[PDB]
Amino acid sequence: LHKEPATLIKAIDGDTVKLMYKGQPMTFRLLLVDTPEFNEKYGPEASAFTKKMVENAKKIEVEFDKGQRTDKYGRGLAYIYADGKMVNEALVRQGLAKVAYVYKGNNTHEQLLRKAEAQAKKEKLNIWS
Ligand SMILES: Cc1cn([C@H]2C[C@H](OP(=O)(O)O)[C@@H](COP(=O)(O)O)O2)c(=O)[nH]c1=O
Ligand SMILES: [Ca+2]
Repeated sequence: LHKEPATLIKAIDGDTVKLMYKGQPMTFRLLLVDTPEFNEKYGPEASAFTKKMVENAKKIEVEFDKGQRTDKYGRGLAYIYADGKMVNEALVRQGLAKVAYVYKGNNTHEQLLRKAEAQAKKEKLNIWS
């Protein structure tokens, strides 16, 4: 996989963020994770976490996987990085996302994220508390 440049437009929630990519505004849905909705428990925490990460980053990068790049809602599907650190993995490691939505064609970092989830779960973090 390869990392591509993008710029933050707006934080949205734990697992969606609005970026400018190849010069076009686009909502991105984070691959392989599921954060609680803002109205659910840990939803506010997940939004705050992703917000700080993308807002504090001097460099945002988008990394598509091998399958479809857009979902049925028009959202881009990618791994998102903030100064080199993967937001998707970071949310899981903190127990603010579950590994989820593992689809056949777009699963490259699956075992990486499950390792992070095992450690968050081991540590009883947030969702796992
Ligand atoms: C993460 C991801 C979600 N989706 C779709 C599946 C779900 O369909 P449904 O809307 O029919 O539930 C929806 C869940 O995303 P959200 O968790 O943002 O709601 O987005 C994909 O198709 N591919 C993906 O890689
Ligand atoms: Ca969600």
